Amino acid sequence: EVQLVQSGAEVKKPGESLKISCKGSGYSFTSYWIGWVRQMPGKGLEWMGIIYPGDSDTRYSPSFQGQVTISADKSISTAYLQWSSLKASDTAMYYCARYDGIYGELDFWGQGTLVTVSSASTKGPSVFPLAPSSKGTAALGCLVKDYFPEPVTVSWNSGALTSGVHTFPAVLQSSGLYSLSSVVTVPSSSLGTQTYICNVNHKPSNTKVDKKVEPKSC
Amino acid sequence: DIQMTQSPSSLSASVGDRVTITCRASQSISSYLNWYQQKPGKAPKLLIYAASSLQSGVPSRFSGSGSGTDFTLTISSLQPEDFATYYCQQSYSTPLTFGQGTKVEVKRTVAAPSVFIFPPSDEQLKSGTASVVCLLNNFYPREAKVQWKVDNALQSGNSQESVTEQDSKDSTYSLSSTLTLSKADYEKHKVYACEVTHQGLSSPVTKSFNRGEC
Repeated sequence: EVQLVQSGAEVKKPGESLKISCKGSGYSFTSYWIGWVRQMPGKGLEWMGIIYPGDSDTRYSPSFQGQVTISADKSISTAYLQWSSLKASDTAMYYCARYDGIYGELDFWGQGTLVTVSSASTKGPSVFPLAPSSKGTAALGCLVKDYFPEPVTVSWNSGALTSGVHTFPAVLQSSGLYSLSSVVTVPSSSLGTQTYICNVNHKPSNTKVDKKVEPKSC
Repeated sequence: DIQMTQSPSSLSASVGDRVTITCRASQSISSYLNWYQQKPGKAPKLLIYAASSLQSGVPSRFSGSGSGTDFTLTISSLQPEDFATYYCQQSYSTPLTFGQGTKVEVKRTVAAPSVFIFPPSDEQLKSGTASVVCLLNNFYPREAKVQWKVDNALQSGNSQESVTEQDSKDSTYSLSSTLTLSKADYEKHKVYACEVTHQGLSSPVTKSFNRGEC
């Protein structure tokens, strides 16, 4: 079958250069145009440009003309998207897609490459308790604060607790660091006996943390 | 050079409902109009090409109609898997352009949030920052308003919030909101309140604590 495979996620700093790739297989790569599509976080799809790998004939969308270079290496069935100087506003998911010339549809898509551009540096999270009451449905949780970059993983009781768990999307703080909460609703009668521990892992900084969450004393 | 306008930007509908999404072009694009489906965390997927032709593999509940400037995607009877974001796209003339997208989410009975508040930890306070967290759990619809109050002063600009994806089992949302203030600011004031407004509540629900309480 037709497949488009894109290179791995990128975390970069402003002013750095970058070239991401897209390899086609299961068809003649030099026979079809390949498009590049930008998707900013929580935003819509934007056409960036297109290339015919047979001869590297290229069209750019006016908004991306002079901003990026689209290229291809047909000897290895690969199309490229590149920046010489990244900006934080380049943060986005980038898709490559095959264009079929008859009706102009994009019929097969790559899995996407996530590019994160920030002046922030790698930093492990601090994990703070969201404590349940010490005096019915109760809520408790963990605040996973001041980390970079995404992602973190959160489990409860090493994966033994999944019911009532909500792990929220992270927010980006003005500091450029992320903050995330993970909560669980439980019976208030379980609070005295049942142990609740959040298991947090942040691979990029190699920071692994277990935080026991319990009612506080006054 | 050709602008695509989708309507609505967001849509709520029950399983088995007829769903219609409209796409309008700034000029006649003949029949060169495509529809894509995008699920959260996944790549867009072609549903319909040339305005009305179904891509192979796509169920017959999906159909498209229209020519010139006006186009509609129809899902005849919604299924759980159809909940996603949908984009139209013209390939009539370069530069090729997408519509802004339409999110289709599951309609269910209105459910009021269960509200919880969390004081900052002593560990965090030692670092010079206080995070106060308010949880709105298992509510519908998505639209909800959190108003932080510190000694009756309404807070603005010093909070951030996020919402979970719609729950696949119960069709609800949950929202987490963090009020962030300095340790010095936190210790100067006493009453911390999270006021929640939502269609499911006849009047706003407030959860509060006095700094020191546990």
